[PDB]
Amino acid sequence: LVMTQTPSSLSASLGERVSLTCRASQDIGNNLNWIQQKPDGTIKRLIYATSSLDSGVPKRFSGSRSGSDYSLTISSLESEDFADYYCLQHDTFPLTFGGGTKLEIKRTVAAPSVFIFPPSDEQLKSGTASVVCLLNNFYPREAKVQWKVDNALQSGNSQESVTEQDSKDSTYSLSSTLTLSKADYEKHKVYACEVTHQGLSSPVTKSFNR
Amino acid sequence: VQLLEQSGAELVKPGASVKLSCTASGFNIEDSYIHWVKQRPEQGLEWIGRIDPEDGETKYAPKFQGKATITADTSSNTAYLHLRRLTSEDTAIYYCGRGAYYIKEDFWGQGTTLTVSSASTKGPSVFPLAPSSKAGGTAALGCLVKDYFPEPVTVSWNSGALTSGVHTFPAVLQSSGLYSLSSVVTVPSSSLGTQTYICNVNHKPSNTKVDKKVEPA
Amino acid sequence: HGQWNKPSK
Repeated sequence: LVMTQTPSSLSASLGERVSLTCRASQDIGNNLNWIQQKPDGTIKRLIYATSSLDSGVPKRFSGSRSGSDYSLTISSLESEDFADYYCLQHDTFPLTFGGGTKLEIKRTVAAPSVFIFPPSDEQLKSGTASVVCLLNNFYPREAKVQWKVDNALQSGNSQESVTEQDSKDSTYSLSSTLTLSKADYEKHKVYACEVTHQGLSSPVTKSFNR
Repeated sequence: VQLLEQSGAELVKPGASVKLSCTASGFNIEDSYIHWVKQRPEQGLEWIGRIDPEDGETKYAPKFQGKATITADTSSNTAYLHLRRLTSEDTAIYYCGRGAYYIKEDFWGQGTTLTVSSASTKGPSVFPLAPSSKAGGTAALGCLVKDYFPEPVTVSWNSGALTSGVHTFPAVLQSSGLYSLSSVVTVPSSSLGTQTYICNVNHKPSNTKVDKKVEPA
Repeated sequence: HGQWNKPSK
């Protein structure tokens, strides 16, 4: 028995209506639930027994069969709906989940707020220095953060991390951490972070001098 | 008042065995079917098996039947998932879901992250990310949670009182093969000199808890 | 009729 969930990925605007389908390979009847996994990992079943909504789950969530195709539908998409959805069949053993659907939210372009953090003294004494550059609340995901020590372009000495879409404003946040030895950090003076995003007319540069 | 609380995240050596737990609270565990679901990093959910604590009768998925052994203790009101001969393919988060009589009363547990490695646990070093920022009355601050292993780490602020604007980034893997992440948060600069901002890091695998105060200058 | 839930109890 193979539940074929489609689509794998889906990017939709707010207010829009989406439907996720799961093709039951051997007929499972009315035994098919729909669960939702929020970015933080938490799991909550939305639909049970094919169409019956669980307690508290909003009116915009519906379930319905149509042959060997079971589907979950959201009448109007909201920011808080950003999550991963899986269809579960509990008719025959082993119980099966669909491959899941990653639901992303189309949003309007938003420029990032940029912040720069110098290394803490508590870490300097440890022998290393981590300079952090924060790009808060922007959209779309793409961004080009560049590090410049004394106007010297950096490379191979920094790594980035990006959060998933925010449950409220559907934006992204990204940190670029430039790591150095207490040595190097003490040699130079000009520390600059240079952000380049779709939502900026000119690349922004936030900096601090040691 | 009724919920399923799972054991803490932990690291285990290969070839070994572990015994995950799931304690029911606010109801007798035998009044339901207890399922166990596995999820490998960046992967989909998988059903492992289910138990009827009433008599301990268990049903399993084919692939897990030679490794998993689910059990329960009516008195302790707990259901356990026991994995033998652990390997890298067993690193994943395990969830316990309730299968109550009144179908409307079903809910899941937070999950239990299990990392199977040859290495050892290492708590993190928490350095503060001082404010000193300017953006229209809004100032960013945070905590750099460096060099720890394995996953995961959980960062909260002011013991849970600060939530608005909190952005905890996903852990990045380093050259040392150790993880590192940072948690930030924006607050109005006007409240910098009066409110006390503390981040609370927690690394279950190594039983460490750190509370670092982030100060303005 | 399910398989996820407990029929008895």
